[PDB]
Amino acid sequence: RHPEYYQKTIDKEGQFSEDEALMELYRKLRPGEPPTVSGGQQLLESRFFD
Amino acid sequence: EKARWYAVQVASGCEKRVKATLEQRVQTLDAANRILQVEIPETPIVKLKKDGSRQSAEEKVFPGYVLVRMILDDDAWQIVRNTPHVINFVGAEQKRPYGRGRGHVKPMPLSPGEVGRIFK
Amino acid sequence: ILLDMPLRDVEQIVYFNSYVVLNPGNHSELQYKQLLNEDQWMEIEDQIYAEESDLEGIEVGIGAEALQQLLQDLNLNEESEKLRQEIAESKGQKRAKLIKRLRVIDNFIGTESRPEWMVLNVIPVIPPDLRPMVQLDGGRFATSDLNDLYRRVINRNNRLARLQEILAPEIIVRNEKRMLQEAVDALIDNGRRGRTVVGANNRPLKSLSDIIEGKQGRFRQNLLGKRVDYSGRSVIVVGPNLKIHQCGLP
RNA sequence: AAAGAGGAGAGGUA
DNA sequence: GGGCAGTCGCCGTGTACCTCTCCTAGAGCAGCATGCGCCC
DNA sequence: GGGCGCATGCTGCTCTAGGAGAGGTACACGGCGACTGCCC
Ligand SMILES: Nc1ccn([C@@H]2O[C@H](COP(=O)(O)OP(=O)(O)OP(=O)(O)O)[C@@H](O)[C@H]2O)c(=O)n1
Repeated sequence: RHPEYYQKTIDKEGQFSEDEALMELYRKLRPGEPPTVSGGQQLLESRFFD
Repeated sequence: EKARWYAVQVASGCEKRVKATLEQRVQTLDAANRILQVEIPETPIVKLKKDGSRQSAEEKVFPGYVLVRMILDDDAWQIVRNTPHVINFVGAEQKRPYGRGRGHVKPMPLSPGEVGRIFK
Repeated sequence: ILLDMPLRDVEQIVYFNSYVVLNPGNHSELQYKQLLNEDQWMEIEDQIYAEESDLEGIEVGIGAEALQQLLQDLNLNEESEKLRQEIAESKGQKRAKLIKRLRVIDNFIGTESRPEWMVLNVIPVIPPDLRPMVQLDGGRFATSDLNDLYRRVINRNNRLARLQEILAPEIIVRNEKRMLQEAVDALIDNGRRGRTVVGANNRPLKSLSDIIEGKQGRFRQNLLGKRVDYSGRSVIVVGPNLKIHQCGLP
C-alpha cells in the first residue's frame, strides 16, 4: 500500500534475479561451501515448504 | 586421466555398507564416468586363536576411512557428501567465519608415491 | 603474552588450521613467526622446488603443534634487557602492554622454570579408589565419567601410534593428532574451547575442573562444611516450669 | 564378618 | 597515527530437612529352543 | 502317523566405542575486561 517505502531498500541493496538471489541465499546461509542454484533451491524448499 | 584418489571419513564399522550404497547410487545415477572405483584396503595378518594356531584373518589398514577414485567436480562432491554414514572428506580444514562448530574441509588427493605404496 | 602474538594466530597454529615460519632463511618476503596458508605454502614450495638458487636458506615452515619449538628458542635475559631498555622511550597504552609482558618474563626467571613445560608429553592418572566402579545393577555396572574420558584418550593414543608405525600417508595422521588434542582438552576442561562431550542422554560429562569449581565443588561442600557423628534432630514443643539453663531430651 | 554407589528428574516443610 | 565508541564473552545469583520414580549403552553375532517339512 | 533334519525367531555374549550433528534452535540479567569499526 506504500510502494515508495520499499524503493529505498531496492535502491540501497540493489536488484536481483532468481538465480542471483538463490546464489546469495546459499552464500549467506552456508558460508564456505561453493554456491549453486539447485542447492539454494533445495535449502528453501526443505526450510519453508516441505 | 584426472581421476584422483581421495580418502573419506565414515562411521565406525560402517565401511562395507558405505561402499555398497555408494556404488549402487553411482550406478543408478548413471554417473560412473565421474566416480570410478571405491575401495576399503585390507591385509591378512596372523590372528592367533585360543591355541597356538594363527587364524590369519584380514584386518583394515585404515579403520575408519574409505578410498575413492574420482574426478573432483562440484556435482560429484554433492552426491558424495549426501551419502549416509559419511562424515566429511579429508583435507585442509578452514576457520569457521561466525559461530562455533567445524568449518569447510578442502579435499586433497594422495600423492603418487603414497598411492603406489598402499597399492603394493 | 610470552610469544607476543595474538590469541587467534596461536589458536590457528594449534588445531591444524595454518602454518608458521620457524626460519625465514635467505628470503626477501618471509618473516620470522609469520602466519601462512595452504595456497601460499604451495606457492613457496613451487618456488623452492624449482631447482633454483639463492633459496637454499633452509626454510622451515611447520604447521603443527609447533609451539614447543617457538618456546624453546626464547632467551629470557636478552628479552628482559631489551624490554627494560625499550620501556623508557614510550608512553600511554603502548607502554602498559610492554610492562605486562615484562612482568611474566621476570616470573619465569625467579622460579627457574622452563616456558616449554606448558606443552604436555606425559599425563598423570588418578588413583583408582577415587573413581569407583560400583557393583549394583544385578548384572550391569555403574557409570563413572572420568573413566570414559581416560578410555577415549587411551584409544586415540593407541590408534595414532599404530597409524604412525606403518608409515601411513601424512594427511590421515594429522586427523588423529587433532582428535587426540581435542580428547585431552575434553578430559582437562569440558566445553572451555569447542563442543562439549555428551554421554548417553544429551547431558555433558564431568571433567577434572568441574570437581573443584563451584558451590557443589570440593572446597565449598567437603572442606568448609561436613557431616558429623553423635548428632540428632527432632521437633520442639514448649516447656514451662523449666530453668533457663535446662532442656528436655527424649 | 558385612553392609547401601553414584547420578537425574518431580513434589513438599521451616 | 590516535583513537572513542561499540560489541562480545565470562563470572555470579541464602541455609537446613523429608518422600517418590528411573538410569547406569547400544548394536552385531552367534547359540538355542521352537516350528515345520521330509522319508519311511 | 512319527522320529529326524533344517529354517527361523528369540535372546544372551560381546565389544567397542565414540567421531558428529539431527534439531529439538529461537529462550534472564547485571558487571567487567578484551578486541575491532570508521572517523579526525
Ligand atoms: N524460604 C524460607 C522460608 C522460611 N524460612 C525460615 O522459616 C521462617 C518462616 O516462619 P513461618 O512460621 O513460616 O512464618 P512466621 O514469619 O514465623 O509467621 P507465623 O508463624 O506467625 O505464621 C523464616 O523466618 C525463616 O526462619 C527460611 O529461612 N527461608
